[PDB]
Amino acid sequence: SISPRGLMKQRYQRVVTARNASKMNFKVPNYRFEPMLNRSKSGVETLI
Amino acid sequence: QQQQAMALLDYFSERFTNESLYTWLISQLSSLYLQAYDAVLSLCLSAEA
Amino acid sequence: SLLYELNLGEQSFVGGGGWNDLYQGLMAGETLKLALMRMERVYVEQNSR
Repeated sequence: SISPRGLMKQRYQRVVTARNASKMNFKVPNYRFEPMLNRSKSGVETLI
Repeated sequence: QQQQAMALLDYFSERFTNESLYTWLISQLSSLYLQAYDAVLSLCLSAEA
Repeated sequence: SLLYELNLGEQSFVGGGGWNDLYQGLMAGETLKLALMRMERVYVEQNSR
């Protein structure tokens, strides 16, 4: 006597993508907005 | 044939470019990256203000 | 330069020993990048009128 073997089960897997966020504020710094923009963009690019 | 396979595994492991290298590199860069995130984020907050 | 220009007591970011042979100094510049970033932060922060 012989019997076949059942094919192994396969399934999808969920992936979470929810995200939280927090509010922030800070005091006025020494430097004008555009200098600050230049500085920040440089840093951001580096980080990326 | 078996012998060749096993030896090949060893030679591959002895490649200079190796798991260890990447591991080490990653650990360093990880620390740097996290610090950089904190740093630049503070400046960006200031920019919005 | 920064330290003299702002007389901010005694603080440091630059450090020796970044080179290594086993990793051929590969990550050094990245460490310098971060140190430079911290110095930049401090400058913007403290360069008040």
